[PDB]
Amino acid sequence: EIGPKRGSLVKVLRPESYWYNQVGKVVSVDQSGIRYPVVVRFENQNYAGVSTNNYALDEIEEVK
Amino acid sequence: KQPELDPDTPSPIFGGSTGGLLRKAQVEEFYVITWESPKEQIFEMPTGGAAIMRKGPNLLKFARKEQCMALTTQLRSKFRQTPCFYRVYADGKVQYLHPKDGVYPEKVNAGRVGVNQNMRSIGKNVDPIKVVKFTGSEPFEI
Amino acid sequence: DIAGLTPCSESKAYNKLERKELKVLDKRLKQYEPGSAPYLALQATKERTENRFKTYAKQGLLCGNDGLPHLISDPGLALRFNHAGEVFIPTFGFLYVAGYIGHVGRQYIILSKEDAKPTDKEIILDVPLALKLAFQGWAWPLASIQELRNGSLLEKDENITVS
Amino acid sequence: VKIAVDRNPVETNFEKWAKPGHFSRALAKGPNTTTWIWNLHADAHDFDNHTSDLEEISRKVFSAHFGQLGIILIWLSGMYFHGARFSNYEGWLSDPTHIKPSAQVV
Amino acid sequence: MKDFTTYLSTAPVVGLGWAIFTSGLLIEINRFFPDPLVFSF
Amino acid sequence: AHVVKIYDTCIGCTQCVRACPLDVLEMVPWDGCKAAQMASSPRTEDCVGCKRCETACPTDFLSVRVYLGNESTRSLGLAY
Ligand SMILES: CC1=C(/C=C/C(C)=C/C=C/C(C)=C/C=C/C=C(C)/C=C/C=C(C)/C=C/C2=C(C)CCCC2(C)C)C(C)(C)CCC1
Ligand SMILES: CC1=C(/C=C/C(C)=C\C=CC(/C)=C/C=C/C=C(C)\C=C\C=C(C)\C=C\C2=C(C)CCCC2(C)C)C(C)(C)CCC1
Ligand code: SF4
Ligand code: SF4
Repeated sequence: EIGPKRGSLVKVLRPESYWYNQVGKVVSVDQSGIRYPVVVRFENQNYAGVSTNNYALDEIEEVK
Repeated sequence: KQPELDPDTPSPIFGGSTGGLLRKAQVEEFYVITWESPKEQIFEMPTGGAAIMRKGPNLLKFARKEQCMALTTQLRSKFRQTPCFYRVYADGKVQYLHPKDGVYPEKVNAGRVGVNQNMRSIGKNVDPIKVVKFTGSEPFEI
Repeated sequence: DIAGLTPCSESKAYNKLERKELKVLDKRLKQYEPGSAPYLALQATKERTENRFKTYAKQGLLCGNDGLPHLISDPGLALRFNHAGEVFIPTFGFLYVAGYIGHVGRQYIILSKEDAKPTDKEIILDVPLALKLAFQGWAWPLASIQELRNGSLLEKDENITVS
Repeated sequence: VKIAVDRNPVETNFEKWAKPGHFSRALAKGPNTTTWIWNLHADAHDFDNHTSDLEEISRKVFSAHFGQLGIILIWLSGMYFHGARFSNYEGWLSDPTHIKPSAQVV
Repeated sequence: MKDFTTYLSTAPVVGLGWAIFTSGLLIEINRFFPDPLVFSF
Repeated sequence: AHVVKIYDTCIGCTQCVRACPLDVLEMVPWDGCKAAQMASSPRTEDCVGCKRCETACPTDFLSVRVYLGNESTRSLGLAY
């Protein structure tokens, strides 16, 4: 009810994030209330090998 | 109740090595660790070889702080044993460091207030403009 | 006459080099009987060496004061003359082959981005798909220009940058 | 001292080849980075990294030994066959003082 | 047979099949056509 | 010494503390989802700057960054 529908893919706009401008599905937008509610999941690894991350709702945007 | 250092404590049976215990340990500082060690057992030393350990609380000491954190973590690994740390300066003053909370800093203890932190997204820091002072490494909030 | 170079037939150094090579070959060719294998090998080698030196001197290729051939690479000097084959058409042949290769590889790597775990397809290739695309790229100049006018190759700035 | 072997411990099949890095469960999941290939290569022989089963490690070593000796024997056979088919070994044999050894013809 | 054909998509295949095809083709072109250094025209 | 910082980008995985070899940082109240901890650097006299806490931090981007500063007996890992 707060973030995008779960299962809907969205992109990232965190300027300092490995995943930037590319799309990734949302695991679960945290409804309990927190500054980084949207947990996005990516298939390709990063330099550290992590697949998921949580971002703020003022950063993510719509689909391509 | 954080326990303080107690001299005249027995030591484990060991022959010797060539690690640590230099001029630094006499005029600058030396670190101390104490832990239960029931069921007299065999252990490994971080700056030596294998040794035996009686039952009942026993105390050790080394040169560098990591040389004792390694033993604390080992003790985590195998059997649940709960050592502590101590500091020593030139004036003989002793300071207790690990664990101050008593619950192993990896776990929170009822309540405290930490420092050296700021509520800001990663990045988004200040450009070198207005940072001419540069105060070594800036806390960005002080 | 271009660049002070002379056609390679009138080069005394070129013919001197050919004679030198033939003498050096014959001096150790005379070591074997006309029936053995090494003798036939040296005979065939001399055959295609004489063929080297004869076939080059046709349609014109300039040799300099050293007598060795010198490739002319400027379009315009290969034109107004007969040197368009030195390096002018080989350029287009390599461009064709390199296009072909890149086109096939790109269409492969694109058609694999749709299925699950494409990484596997990059260590375990789709041999029949690669063979199909290998026998469909020899019209790539047609497909490239019109796929460019199409716009299906420009990514609309949706990639990872730092600045 | 006696002999102790097991019958059909690992069934012969071309499946485990289709999954490179099976011996390393960390690698068998999939090549998400180009480092996967280099770790596949740098760890295929690291028998004690596959699993802590020293029995399986000893079996792997005792098999790789035959795997090496087979290459050794094919190498010696290749040398002998080069000497046999194309070489001046008879010529060298009739006059070893000046004739030089040659066993490779391009 | 199936797992074998699947195995035949890795380094031991094209990368071997390829570059074997290419070495053979180039060597044959340089053998039948002995010494080219410029096009026909 | 080594100026260590902790940004708001954090989940409280308790990993950068069970990985630090010098027991430098603590974890005291944070309002999270399941664990609710945040790291903090109360003391730096013993931090050597090994950047072992930056390797285990899964936050993107990292929650802790060691601002390399000046060296000392503790910062140079000198038993002498
Ligand atoms: C013969 C001839 C020709 C041509 C042909 C061809 C077409 C060829 C080709 C070829 C090819 C197609 C090639 C390719 C290639 C590739 C390569 C050779 C590579 C490589 C590598 C490297 C070295 C790299 C490195 C790196 C990386 C990996 C990344 C990062 C950066 C660096 C640099 C580090 C013609 C007919 C025209 C004419 C006549 C002659
Ligand atoms: C004639 C000639 C010459 C001259 C030249 C000149 C004068 C110049 C130039 C140049 C230029 C001016 C170049 C350019 C470029 C541009 C651009 C803009 C680009 C691009 C690219 C693209 C478009 C892509 C393609 C592709 C790829 C890569 C992928 C796959 C395939 C394809 C095809 C798609 C010389 C003598 C030298 C040599 C011979 C020939
Ligand atoms: S740099 Fe090393 S010593 Fe300093 S806080 Fe991080 S892990 Fe601990
Ligand atoms: S390791 Fe990083 S994400 Fe995990 S609790 Fe420490 S600062 Fe937070």
